[PDB]
Amino acid sequence: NAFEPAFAELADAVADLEANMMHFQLMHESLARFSESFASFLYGLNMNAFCVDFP
Amino acid sequence: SYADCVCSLRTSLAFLESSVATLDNGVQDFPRLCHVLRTVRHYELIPQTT
Repeated sequence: NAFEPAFAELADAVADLEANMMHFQLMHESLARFSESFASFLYGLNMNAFCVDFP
Repeated sequence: SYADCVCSLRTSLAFLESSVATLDNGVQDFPRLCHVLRTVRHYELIPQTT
């Protein structure tokens, strides 16, 4: 009754929040895959060094 | 006959000398790394996790 356009503004704000949160979710997943590849990469690198540590 | 033989054979040996000379200038550094990696070659792998 009193906050009709106010709640419309809230609807817009939550829509923007949904957009930013989707970008966060997506980009964090992207970085998760990135980090996992580089983690397993250097992991196995350490494993090879951990097994046959050169002179 | 002999003229062609001596000239051509001399050129052959000259180019062979060129070959080995440039190879000296471009490969002489290998034995250092060879000795290095021979010392590094001690490898044995057993994946404990596998």
